[PDB]
Amino acid sequence: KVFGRCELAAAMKRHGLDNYRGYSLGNWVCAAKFESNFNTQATNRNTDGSTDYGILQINSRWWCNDGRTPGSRNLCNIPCSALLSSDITASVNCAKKIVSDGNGMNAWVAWRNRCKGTDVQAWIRGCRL
Amino acid sequence: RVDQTPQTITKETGESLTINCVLRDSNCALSSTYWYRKKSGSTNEESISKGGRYVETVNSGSKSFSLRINDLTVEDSGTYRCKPESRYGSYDAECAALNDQYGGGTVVTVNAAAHHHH
Repeated sequence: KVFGRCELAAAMKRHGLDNYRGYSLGNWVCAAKFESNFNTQATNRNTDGSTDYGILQINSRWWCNDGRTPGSRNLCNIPCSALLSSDITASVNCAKKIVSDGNGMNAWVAWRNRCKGTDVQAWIRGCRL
Repeated sequence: RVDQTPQTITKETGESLTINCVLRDSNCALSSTYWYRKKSGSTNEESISKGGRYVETVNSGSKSFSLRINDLTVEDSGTYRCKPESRYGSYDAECAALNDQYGGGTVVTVNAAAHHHH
């Protein structure tokens, strides 16, 4: 599924991401923008033989297992296939543990390159939330 | 790059020692830390158990950590290496690189000689 921007903004508000850990909603919508392009099906194979999965591109080395990543620690306790869903629940709840891992939203490099320090509110503007 | 000081340490029975690791300038998080050693009279490397005589301090602001071992005997002789671990939500090649790096190592010798103290 390719979310539209305000559609994703409304589902993330419902899943409790707004101000979760001090990070307002825009940060989250913006992250899925530059990680997935709002695509729940997005996957990318990385050169360590790990894979990044779903709307927030969660990495198979640390968070989910997929049977073909060496040393997968499966910290969210879920198969990676769960994160490729239309329903953003699995990814949201694994996002919540990730953001709580010590480094806040700095875990997501696309977030760090394109959203951090910018006016991230803009991404929920014109969404009538 | 992971900087481990010092390179060698020689101590008498009963002393203690500090190995230090420093994760030299980077954006990458110190998410956790492993200590390993190769016993004297062995070429196989095993992991250390934090607790008891093995005091670890981790300072992730400064991206540093250290292993203190109290009350040495000849059983603590060997080579000691730290390895850091840096976790990221989505893939960062820079931080993945870091999970393959060990400290330089510290060769540690404990003398048990007669009439020899601290």
